[PDB]
Amino acid sequence: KKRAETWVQDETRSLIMFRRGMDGLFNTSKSNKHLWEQISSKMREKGFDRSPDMCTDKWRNLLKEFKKAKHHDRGNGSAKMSYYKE
Repeated sequence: KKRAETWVQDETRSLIMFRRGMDGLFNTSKSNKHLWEQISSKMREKGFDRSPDMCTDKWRNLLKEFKKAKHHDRGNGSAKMSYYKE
C-alpha cells in the first residue's frame, strides 16, 4: 500500500540529475543494469533508503507524462543547457 514515506522533491529532482547526467550512456550501452545500480546506490548514499526497482518504475511514468504526444500537452517548461568534458 501507500506508506507515509514517499518520493519527495529532493529525491525526485536528484534521480533525474544522476540520469540526465549519465544519459549519454543509457543510449550507448544497451543494458543499463549497472547505471541503474550505481545510481540507486548513489542517490541512496546521500541519505535516502530506496530500492532500484522503484526508481525504474517511477522513472518510466515520469517520461510517459513528459512525452509531448499525450492528450493533455499543456503545461511544460523548457530551459537552455550546457555541455562539457570531464
